[PDB]
Amino acid sequence: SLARAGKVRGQTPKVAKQDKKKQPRGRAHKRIQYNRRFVTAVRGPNS
Amino acid sequence: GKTRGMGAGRKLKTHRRNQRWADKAYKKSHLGNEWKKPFAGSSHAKGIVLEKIGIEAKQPNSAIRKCARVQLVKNGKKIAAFVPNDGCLNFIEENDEVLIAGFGRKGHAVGDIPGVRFKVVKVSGVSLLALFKEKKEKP
Amino acid sequence: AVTLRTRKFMTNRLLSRKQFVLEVIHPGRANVSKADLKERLAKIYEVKDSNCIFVFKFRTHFGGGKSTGFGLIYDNLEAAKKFEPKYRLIRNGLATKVEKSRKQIKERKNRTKKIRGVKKTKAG
Amino acid sequence: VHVNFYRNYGKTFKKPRRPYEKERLDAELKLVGEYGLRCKRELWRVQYALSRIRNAARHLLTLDEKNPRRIFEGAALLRRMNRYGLLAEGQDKLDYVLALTAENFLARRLQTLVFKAGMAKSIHHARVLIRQRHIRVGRQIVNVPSFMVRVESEKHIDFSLTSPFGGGPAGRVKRKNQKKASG
Amino acid sequence: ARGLKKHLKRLNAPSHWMLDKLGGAFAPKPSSGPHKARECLPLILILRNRLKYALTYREVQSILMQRHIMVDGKVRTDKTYPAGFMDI
RNA sequence: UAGGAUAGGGGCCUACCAUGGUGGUGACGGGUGACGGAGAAUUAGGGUUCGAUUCCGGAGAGGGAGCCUGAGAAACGGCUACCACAUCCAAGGAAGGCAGCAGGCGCGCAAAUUACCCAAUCCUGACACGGGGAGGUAGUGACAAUAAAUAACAAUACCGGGUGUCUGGUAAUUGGAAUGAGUACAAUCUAAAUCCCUUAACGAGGAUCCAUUGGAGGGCAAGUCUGGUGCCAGCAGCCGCGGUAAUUCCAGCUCCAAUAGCGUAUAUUUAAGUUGUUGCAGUUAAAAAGCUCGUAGUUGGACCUUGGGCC
Ligand SMILES: [K+]
Ligand SMILES: [K+]
Ligand SMILES: [Mg+2]
Ligand SMILES: [Mg+2]
Ligand SMILES: [Mg+2]
Ligand SMILES: [Mg+2]
Ligand SMILES: [Mg+2]
Ligand SMILES: [Mg+2]
Ligand SMILES: [Mg+2]
Ligand SMILES: [Mg+2]
Ligand SMILES: [Mg+2]
Ligand SMILES: [Mg+2]
Ligand SMILES: [Mg+2]
Ligand SMILES: [Mg+2]
Ligand SMILES: [Mg+2]
Ligand SMILES: [Mg+2]
Ligand SMILES: [Mg+2]
Ligand SMILES: [Mg+2]
Ligand SMILES: [Mg+2]
Ligand SMILES: [Mg+2]
Ligand SMILES: [Mg+2]
Ligand SMILES: [Mg+2]
Ligand SMILES: [Mg+2]
Repeated sequence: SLARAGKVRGQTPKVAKQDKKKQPRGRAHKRIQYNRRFVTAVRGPNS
Repeated sequence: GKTRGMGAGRKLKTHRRNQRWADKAYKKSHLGNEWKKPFAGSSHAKGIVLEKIGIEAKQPNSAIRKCARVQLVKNGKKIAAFVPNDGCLNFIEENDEVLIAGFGRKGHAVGDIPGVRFKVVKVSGVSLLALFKEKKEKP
Repeated sequence: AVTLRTRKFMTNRLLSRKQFVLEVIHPGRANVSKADLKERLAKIYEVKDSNCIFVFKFRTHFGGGKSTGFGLIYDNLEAAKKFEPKYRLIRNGLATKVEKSRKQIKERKNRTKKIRGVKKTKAG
Repeated sequence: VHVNFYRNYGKTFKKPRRPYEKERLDAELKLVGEYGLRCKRELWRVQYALSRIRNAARHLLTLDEKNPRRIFEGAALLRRMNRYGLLAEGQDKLDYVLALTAENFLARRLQTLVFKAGMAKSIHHARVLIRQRHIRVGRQIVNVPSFMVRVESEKHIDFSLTSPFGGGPAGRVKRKNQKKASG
Repeated sequence: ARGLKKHLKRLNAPSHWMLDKLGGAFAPKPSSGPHKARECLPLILILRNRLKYALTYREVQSILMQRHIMVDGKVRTDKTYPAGFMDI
């Protein structure tokens, strides 16, 4: 039976994307990564 | 054990030549049977959707995999191709134009799907990924 | 100001000219036009006219403020119109450009190679 | 035939065998952080060049001392190192060049030298200034932060004449402000 | 294959003709002459690539036609004439 | 052996004669999705795989065959014939060969302009001068590859480390300066144009001048967060997940890896000391022939110049 194809995705609730400031790109992104992991790191990144 | 004579190069070479055949990969590559497979030594292929089918997943799993029976246009062989990305069976219609690719294990069934070695990559010249993410519409 | 320096200078007597690599140091400006440079070369090399001087193949160095190219000076204008390709004469107004298409000429050549006699030109 | 086909060409970085290792990831991120780089490629290419040099030196050291195909390129390699400010004057042997490391190379970059010469407030300000055509080595404008400086040119880095930081006219921001304040 | 060859590829030129690899697809084939065409230096490679007298394959001709070159006590015009060893 | 033919040797061909020639050191025959090489990829070393393609050699001009001219061709942008296609036609006849450049159809998973020029490299002709889809130049091009932007600094607010000061970090907070992506006089480039390099004038605050591709159970860096589904839909290279509390599915937030690059499929190098000459194994895991003889092959005891200087 193929009648249930695309069931959960079709029946899932829809929530719109948020709005936020863009992250720094390139050198500045590595700068903030280094600051977050070595400078102000004086235990999970997504606790 | 081994023949270690300095004058025994032919014996070692011939013995290794004979014994390479027990290798699974070497025998697979040098027997020439890879040309008798449906793809005939091609990375992708193109085909016509003959019908839409479902196959029950092998135990201990329990689900219905939405495959599709298609026919290749280069040699006429009929093969079953998986359709991933839930809801993507709706995009496929009858006698439709599809681009099929291997499943990942180089001529071996992947996952709990019994005897399926191909997956649908494109339909009607549009990628399933673009339709799934609503980046593109079927023409 | 603008300064000119000539290197690898050579008086080619076989072709009756002087050839050199010319370097223009031009701070404060984008480049020096060849028209504005021919008069300078004439005034520093005592060339009576301004047509025997040919300057070409210029290039600005990265960063700016410097350019280099090649230059030739001829003893006589008549000698000048004897050795250069016609395009360099065009650049200095010493010749006339002929507007033609190579493919059109080939078209005509193929068309008129079948006729025999003075009637070839008649098929116009 | 196409003559342009005859131009040689190659690749300069290699990528690591194991992509997800904590200690290596933190080491590379540490180096990138205080050397003001852009990605792991800017460091992988330095590793690649250092690996080539070390392999050449190791091959040379395997030969007999009295072998000319050791003396000649040993002298050449030591000359290049002493020319680029890597080996000190107290390290004139083929063994010292085997002990070279990546930070030795990264210390000779133009951005690093600009930062350490006091001309830049930080190693990121140095890269920004370099890429904005404010720095000249000797007399030549350089806008490539990876420019490896030599010892003889180490005493000539200075803000360019065209640069506002080296005696140039005000940039469009300052000129726009003066235009605004004019009326 | 069916006869003689009138072309010399730049990469097939003799080594002592130090020719820039990206200078063109062809090198000047040496003409038939006193020397073996592999131990010879054609006149094109004399007024050019050794002296700056000529700049192109258009001024070598422009100075050979003036009969300005006298190899081995004789005026020569063929720009690919094989001057090969100790020729004056 | 003697001739014939060829530019010339030769069973290359003819007459006569003799019975020889190659083969387990693989002839003969078959397969090749086989042009050969220089070389390519990966490589501790050894190695494994590939080599249509720009340099050298060979072969072909739809498939075979025959030939003229010419110093040179069994030539096909030369002829003659047959076979297969296919083109006008006044139906008597006539003319064909893109595996040259561009383009079209078809085949396919799969490949760009029916553009400009002889300015460069060279070649050819009676020739300094003509010509050159050879070759170069522009067009399309994320095959592959190099360098490299997407913000830097200060103040203020908040929070840390060496009662106090300094150091360090975050704020669609406040300031100023800097610059190229873009646009454009202009010159330069160019055979002529164009791109680049150089440069007037303009050109950044949410500097919207808005970074993406894959993931977040393990292998393997990153969530036992929230909402939906309920062995269904689906994910899952392997192990596995979902049966009302899902760290794995569908989404939001957050985080992770690479970053102008990333994912997927095939082929194959490593990993593979799982092809082992270097360097694997055979009592029980797969693997000593029931046993002996035996030719080829491989492998085979010891013994024969030292004192002698000089150098
Ligand atoms: K013969
Ligand atoms: K002839
Ligand atoms: Mg040919
Ligand atoms: Mg005979
Ligand atoms: Mg006979
Ligand atoms: Mg073949
Ligand atoms: Mg080949
Ligand atoms: Mg090709
Ligand atoms: Mg060839
Ligand atoms: Mg032929
Ligand atoms: Mg054909
Ligand atoms: Mg023929
Ligand atoms: Mg043709
Ligand atoms: Mg031909
Ligand atoms: Mg392609
Ligand atoms: Mg998730
Ligand atoms: Mg983990
Ligand atoms: Mg949940
Ligand atoms: Mg084993
Ligand atoms: Mg057993
Ligand atoms: Mg057993
Ligand atoms: Mg036994
Ligand atoms: Mg013995």
